[PDB]
Amino acid sequence: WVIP
Amino acid sequence: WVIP
Amino acid sequence: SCIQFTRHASDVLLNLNRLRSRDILTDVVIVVSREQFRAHKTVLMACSGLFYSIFTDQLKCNLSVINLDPEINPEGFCILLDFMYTSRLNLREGNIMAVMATAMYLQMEHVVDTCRKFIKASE
Amino acid sequence: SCIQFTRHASDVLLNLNRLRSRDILTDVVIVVSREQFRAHKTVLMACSGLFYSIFTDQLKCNLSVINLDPEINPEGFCILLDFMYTSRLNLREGNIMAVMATAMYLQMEHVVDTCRKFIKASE
Ligand SMILES: CSc1ncc(Cl)c(Nc2ccc3c(c2)CC(=O)N3)n1
Ligand SMILES: CSc1ncc(Cl)c(Nc2ccc3c(c2)CC(=O)N3)n1
Ligand SMILES: [Cl-]
Ligand SMILES: [Cl-]
Ligand SMILES: [Cl-]
Ligand SMILES: [Cl-]
Repeated sequence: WVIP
Repeated sequence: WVIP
Repeated sequence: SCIQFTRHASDVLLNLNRLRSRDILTDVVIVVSREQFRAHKTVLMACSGLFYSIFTDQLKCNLSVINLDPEINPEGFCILLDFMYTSRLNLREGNIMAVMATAMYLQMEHVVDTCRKFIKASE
Repeated sequence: SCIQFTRHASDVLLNLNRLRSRDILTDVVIVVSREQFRAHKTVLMACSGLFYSIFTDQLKCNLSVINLDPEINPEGFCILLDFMYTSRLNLREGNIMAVMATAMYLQMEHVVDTCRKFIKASE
């Protein structure tokens, strides 16, 4: 999971 | 396009 | 000896979401506490262990309406349906418990994992 | 304020290809010079400008069989159908002209672009  |  | 187009999968999903937003070729209604959500059976199966099991069943594969368990929260379902079609999860302090419970019921392992981690950080 | 799962789109496409390989919920046959290819209308639309136009048509959206132009090569179509469901293109010296012509007919702009570039390098 990432900060888009 | 890339070499997978 | 194949070549690969990096953005292809993302572009496919973006177009599937455009079809969903315009209600094109949607073939099922998911009913959650009277709230109704239109979707594509194939996308639901590709994202959820529960929908995969439902639509591979020889009788249920033909149903145009699926009713979820009454304990399922419509907002939690909406957030997860949005994630299915976009890869983006709107996870907030106020919805995390409903999102995790809905993801456990829908069998969406990666969502359950990130909810468990975000909950553990707050304790 | 969403979080994003990097591998989600790729995982969705991988599952859609697993459904194709097991012939699960395929809803159309594409006929190419008597060769037949089963597929999902939504995936075809998501990858091709031609299928997008066909299945948004109020009459054609209901057809279970679509016949392509007789000039279309079945091998070129097979390679492109594989690309649609995997992001991988089996581009070879012996098939590049048939693949480019099929991609131009199917309106798959990124495939047409890589074929033009590979052809230009060989001249
Ligand atoms: C297992 S083979 C397979 N073949 C095709 C499909 Cl459409 C599919 N979907 C599916 C099954 C289980 C799970 C998910 C999707 C998401 C998750 O967390 N668990 N699986
Ligand atoms: C244009 S809006 C839109 N909405 C939904 C879909 Cl399913 C769609 N597909 C599509 C249209 C045109 C093209 C492609 C896909 C691939 C390509 O090269 N050109 N387009
Ligand atoms: Cl029904
Ligand atoms: Cl998931
Ligand atoms: Cl027909
Ligand atoms: Cl393309």
